[PDB]
Amino acid sequence: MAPVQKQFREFHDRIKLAQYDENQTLRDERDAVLTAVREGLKKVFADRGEAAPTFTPFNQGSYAMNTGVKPLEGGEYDIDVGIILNIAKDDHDPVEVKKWIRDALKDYGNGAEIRRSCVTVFKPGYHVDLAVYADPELSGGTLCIAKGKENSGDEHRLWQISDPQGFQDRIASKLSGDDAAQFRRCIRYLKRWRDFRFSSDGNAAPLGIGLTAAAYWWFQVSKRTDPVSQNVTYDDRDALEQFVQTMLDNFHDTWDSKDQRSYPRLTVELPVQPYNDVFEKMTGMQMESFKSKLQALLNALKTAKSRLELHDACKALADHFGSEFPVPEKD
Repeated sequence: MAPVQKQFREFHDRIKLAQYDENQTLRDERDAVLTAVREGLKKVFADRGEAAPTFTPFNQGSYAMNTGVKPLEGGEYDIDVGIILNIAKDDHDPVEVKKWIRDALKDYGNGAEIRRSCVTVFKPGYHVDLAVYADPELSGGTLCIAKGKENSGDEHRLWQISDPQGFQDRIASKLSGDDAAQFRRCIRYLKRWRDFRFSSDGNAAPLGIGLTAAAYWWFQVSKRTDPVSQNVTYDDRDALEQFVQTMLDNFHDTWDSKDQRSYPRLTVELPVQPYNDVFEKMTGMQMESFKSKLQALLNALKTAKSRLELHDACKALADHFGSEFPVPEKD
């Protein structure tokens, strides 16, 4: 294994967080929240003189896809779980259903809160986001998520077609074996870059699902196979360089009439329903800053390639990946 590749693999080992099926602690935190939901629904619906609805849970997010990273010091883990209630979407307002869930989790941890696409519970060190779905069998065979906040108007409270397991399947199935391993490593690298360089203004940070969808569209394996021995070596630095360049190539200067100027915009459609641009909520100014930081990262990947000393190559990378990127002592 080549030197800078060795450094990338060590970096990966430091940032990776084990997926649900390999992480008893995550499974326990998830299951504690789900048990609390069940008990709280018993109580909430007894107070209404009704039988509580049942739900089936399923894993979502980066810990379901084996792309999870550890948070930086002072950050929180983001546990994502979907719950499918045995209800018909046409019988209930979606924010009302989320209110059931929020009330059920009234006293669990540091309280609960209804967000646009989920109900969030808080615990020291992590939060659990519960995406709330209606039963497809009772709702016309489509899986719909409860969108809307308590303050949302009628047009913002909707049951939106969704496909989280299809997205998970697309990410799992794009590649296989060690190719898929490099794909997941590069997603993790960019998530740590995101956490390190978008910490001043978290609301301007690109969503992790947006980085993952971008990788789905544009990541390419970088490896070499020795023609005589068939030994295979991977080159994560080169894979990242090509991927970041392809992302940059897909920015488009977009005129904004209100501001009478252009902003660079990257559109990244989800590859499953509802096929939306994952970055659509980023402002033009946030996109300009995103592009500038991606460019600086690209320049660093290229500079790292041409350094004589491993120390200097790793320093150039740590300037963008943060202090857990290993930097060997200068001679």
